[PDB]
Amino acid sequence: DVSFRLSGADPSSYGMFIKDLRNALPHTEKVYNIPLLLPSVSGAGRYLLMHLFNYDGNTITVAVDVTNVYIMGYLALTTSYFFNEPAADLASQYVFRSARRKITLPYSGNYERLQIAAGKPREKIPIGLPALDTAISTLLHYDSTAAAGALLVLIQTTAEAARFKYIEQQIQERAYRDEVPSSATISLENSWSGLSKQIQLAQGNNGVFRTPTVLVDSKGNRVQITNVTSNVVTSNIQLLLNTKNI
Ligand SMILES: Nc1ccn([C@@H]2O[C@H](CO)[C@@H](O)[C@H]2O)c(=O)n1
Ligand SMILES: *[C@@H]1O[C@H](CO)[C@@H](O)[C@H](O)[C@H]1NC(C)=O
Repeated sequence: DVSFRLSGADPSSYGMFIKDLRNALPHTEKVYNIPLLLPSVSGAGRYLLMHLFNYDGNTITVAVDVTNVYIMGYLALTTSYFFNEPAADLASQYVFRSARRKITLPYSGNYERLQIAAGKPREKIPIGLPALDTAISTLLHYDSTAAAGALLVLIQTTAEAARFKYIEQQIQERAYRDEVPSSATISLENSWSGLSKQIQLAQGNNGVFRTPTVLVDSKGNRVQITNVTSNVVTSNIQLLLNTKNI
């Protein structure tokens, strides 16, 4: 398991949590020095438990699929909550079984569906450590519309930060003041599968992408990523989605 406490949190403690999260994901090899997530894990070992504590010390446990860093569901007191999707239903066979009741959320976990449920795109939803405190608090008691927004915050401040050093740093800058994600942040989130694929394909193609990946940079300008020498590959991305799962 991994844990993060918002009470007393600062950029350093958040950084330690994201390091722990990354290190909790298993891999047998690295591709261009980046951990390659496994094609498959069997049984309960497929799921990592994240214990998150709001400023008041109340807690939820979030279940994360270790092959893709997808959030499956979470436990709040004696109630479990899972996304309305087959992968999450499968997860419910293994985690939070001791919960008194299980609620299936009225949406799947993908960004497009969560934004519809929340009533806004995540371009307009502030993120940061304060927002994460709010998200945890919202998830403690069921409210599906509120939870969609909370989950958009949760996914970005945990999973996406684990995937990209740039996103981790963006949240560290928002340790005491929320701000909507940069255009680059959104770009990286949307390109993780594509980037993971091209980096794996680059092995066997002299480090060259079979298909270029278009990203927005820290400046708001649209760059094109063609090979493993790019900063996105050498410094930014921290985990690769296995091509088996793409
Ligand atoms: N069950 C799920 C499904 C998806 N996701 C996140 O949303 C993105 C897909 O739009 C994915 O890239 C992933 O980050 C999630 O957190 N949990
Ligand atoms: C590889 O990517 C770098 C950085 O984006 C770029 O400068 C260079 O032109 C690319 N090299 C090749 C051979 O495409």
